[PDB]
Amino acid sequence: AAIDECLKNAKVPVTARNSTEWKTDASPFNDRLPYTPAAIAKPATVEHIQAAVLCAAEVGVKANPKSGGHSYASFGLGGEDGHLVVELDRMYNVTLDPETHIATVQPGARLGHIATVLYEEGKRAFSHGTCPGVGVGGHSLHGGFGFSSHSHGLAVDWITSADVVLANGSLVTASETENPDLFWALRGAGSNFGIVASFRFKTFAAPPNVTSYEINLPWTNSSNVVKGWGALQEWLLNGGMPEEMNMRVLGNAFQTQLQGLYHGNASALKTAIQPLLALLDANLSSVQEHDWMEGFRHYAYSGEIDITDPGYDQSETFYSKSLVTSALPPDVLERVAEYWIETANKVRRSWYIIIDMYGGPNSAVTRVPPGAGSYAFRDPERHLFLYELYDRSFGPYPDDGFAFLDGWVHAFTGGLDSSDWGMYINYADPGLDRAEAQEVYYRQNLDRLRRIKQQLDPTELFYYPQAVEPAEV
Ligand SMILES: *Cc1cc2c(nc3c(=O)[nH]c(=O)nc-3n2C[C@H](O)[C@H](O)[C@H](O)COP(=O)(O)OP(=O)(O)OC[C@H]2O[C@@H](n3cnc4c(N)ncnc43)[C@H](O)[C@@H]2O)c(*)c1C
Ligand SMILES: *[C@@H]1O[C@H](CO)[C@@H](O[C@@H]2O[C@H](CO)[C@@H](O)[C@H](O)[C@H]2NC(C)=O)[C@H](O)[C@H]1NC(C)=O
Ligand SMILES: *[C@@H]1O[C@H](CO)[C@@H](O[C@@H]2O[C@H](CO)[C@@H](O)[C@H](O)[C@H]2NC(C)=O)[C@H](O)[C@H]1NC(C)=O
Ligand SMILES: O[C@@H]1[C@@H](O)[C@H](O[C@@H]2CO[C@@H](O)[C@H](O)[C@H]2O)OC[C@H]1O
Ligand SMILES: O[C@@H]1[C@@H](O)[C@H](O[C@@H]2CO[C@@H](O)[C@H](O)[C@H]2O)OC[C@H]1O
Ligand SMILES: O[C@@H]1[C@@H](O)[C@H](O[C@@H]2CO[C@@H](O)[C@H](O)[C@H]2O)OC[C@H]1O
Ligand SMILES: O[C@@H]1[C@@H](O)[C@H](O[C@@H]2CO[C@@H](O)[C@H](O)[C@H]2O)OC[C@H]1O
Ligand SMILES: *[C@@H]1O[C@H](CO)[C@@H](O)[C@H](O)[C@H]1NC(C)=O
Ligand SMILES: *[C@@H]1O[C@H](CO)[C@@H](O)[C@H](O)[C@H]1NC(C)=O
Ligand SMILES: *[C@@H]1O[C@H](CO)[C@@H](O)[C@H](O)[C@H]1NC(C)=O
Repeated sequence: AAIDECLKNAKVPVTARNSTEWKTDASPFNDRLPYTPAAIAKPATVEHIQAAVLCAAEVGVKANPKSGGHSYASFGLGGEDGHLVVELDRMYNVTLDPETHIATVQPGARLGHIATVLYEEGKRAFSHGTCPGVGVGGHSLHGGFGFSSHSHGLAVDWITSADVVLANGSLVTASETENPDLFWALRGAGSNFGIVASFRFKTFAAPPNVTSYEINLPWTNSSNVVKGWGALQEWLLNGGMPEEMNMRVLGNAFQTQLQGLYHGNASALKTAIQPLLALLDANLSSVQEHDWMEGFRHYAYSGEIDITDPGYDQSETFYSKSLVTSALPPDVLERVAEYWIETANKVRRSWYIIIDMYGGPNSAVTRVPPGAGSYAFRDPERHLFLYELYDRSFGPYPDDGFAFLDGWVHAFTGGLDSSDWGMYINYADPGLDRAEAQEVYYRQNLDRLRRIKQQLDPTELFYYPQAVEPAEV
């Protein structure tokens, strides 16, 4: 087709439809949501990215970058058939400057590869998610929360500059001192404004020891969930969680526990966690001290860490939702608990819920000021918890299945004003319509996002079904 001929004349490397690599390059992370691209460009340099983008514009097709391919809605594939996919995973180099400790990171580098290189070359790190296969591109441009985030913030907070290919093929560098509107827009909503062709990340010195630990929670009936969560949120909101502690609740039908990573040794952790243990009447278990990389591996849930192979093919079949909330009133705690116990525990599919200890007085995430970036959830009281709800099938996903997580999310949102909750596009939920998605993902920052969108991509070349809409002028 025309897109194929344009890419060829422009000397852009591609994955041919009839090749062996098509299957790998086109395949989603979420097997529930395959899409068939118009074509797959396979850039080795920013020049190829520019030329691919220009081809999409000249020919009249939409284009989307795919970095790690982990979008829960397959938005890296375009979220529908027939987009040019700019597959970035042949571009994964990570360079660490010994002087400034700034990392130059190509946009197809996956988190495990990044973590490995930064640690091996200078014992450095930045704050990012668990999950070695996740691409830096989607992850860092929309937030990025992991077991260093209470201590050090979101992945997006470590970006110091980015080189961007715009919808008309122009190159720009965005930073605090250059294209500041674009830099603001990238840092929360970056899928909408161009293809980032190179990132520069600041780093921190990796702690020599981290300590993983667990606290089992007796959340086997509704009253125990309510009292336990009510205590936990009061503890967090009143500054109980020290900077060095990073923690979440992981629940499934068969066990509920706090899981943590403490940036320090085991004796220091025991001292730091004692107040919470006394409040919950609970005990520590599985206390394990690690070096920095073993700490990462511990929560990776993956055999491979330093992943760079273009053959990468990890995939699951699922539906997922997210939330960001304040502390929850007990009426909401009761509804959420009843749903958990009476409904979720009886669902005959693998599911889990993660409640990250996200905000409160000591969180680095919510110390970032309200105007710093488009990422919407920075209030240390109002943005207290971040949630992942995940519903996974081993066969085909049942078409009536969506009601399960939908009902659970309703148990929260029915009792919270829209100023006290949002959603998180790193757990992209294609059940939301486009208007709803923009509002819940970006909240108070949507209007300015829409204005920048009209300025930078008025034709919506980077369209996907939950993309920011350009403002009308
Ligand atoms: C599969 C998976 C996802 C995880 C895991 N663990 C996480 C964690 O511990 N914390 C988190 O905050 N998130 C976790 N996630 C979710 C991922 O963070 C999100 O799913 C990321 O958005 C995935 O990023 P990536 O792998 O790059 O996904 P893509 O599908 O390629 O892209 C998503 C989105 O971003 C746009 N995009 C990619 N690359 C670019 C560039 N270079 N420029 C602009 N826009 C870009 C895509 O077009 C698409 O819209 C653990 C697991 C197992
Ligand atoms: C990423 O880094 C490596 C260097 O480690 C680059 O490797 C060079 O690749 C070119 C061909 O592209 C060869 O001529 C050189 O011999 C390679 N050098 C080494 C040391 O192997 C690679 O090109 C870079 N990749 C990207 C996508 O930029
Ligand atoms: C490519 O798009 C960019 C961004 O929209 C254009 O740059 C803008 O041009 C307008 C009009 O001249 C200026 O007022 C803006 O300040 C520019 N923005 C930036 C970020 O520099 C650019 O003109 C476009 N190029 C072409 C050929 O269409
Ligand atoms: O087997 C499950 C893991 O696959 C799951 O992995 C989670 C993926 O989403 C990320 O945001 C989480 O950090 C990560 O733990 O963890 C739970 C486990 O049951
Ligand atoms: O910051 C808050 C602390 O003040 C609180 O500490 C407890 C206060 O009550 C006393 O009985 C206990 O000795 C002490 O641990 O813990 C919660 C935290 O958010
Ligand atoms: O394409 C999928 C949609 O069909 C799905 O829509 C949901 C179906 O079940 C209804 O009860 C829900 O209200 C509705 O949102 O959402 C997921 C998407 O991938
Ligand atoms: O005005 C914009 C429309 O042009 C855009 O239409 C999309 C174009 O790509 C097609 O594959 C989609 O199906 C179609 O919806 O929709 C968004 C709107 O802002
Ligand atoms: C603490 O860190 C060092 C390297 O920083 C590591 O080799 C050692 O095994 C760690 N200690 C424990 C108890 O795991
Ligand atoms: C919930 O379970 C606990 C045991 O952990 C029990 O003491 C309590 O009475 C139970 N409450 C109800 C209402 O079933
Ligand atoms: C644990 O950490 C503290 C500082 O937080 C340090 O003084 C102490 O020596 C450490 N313990 C061990 C066994 O290294």
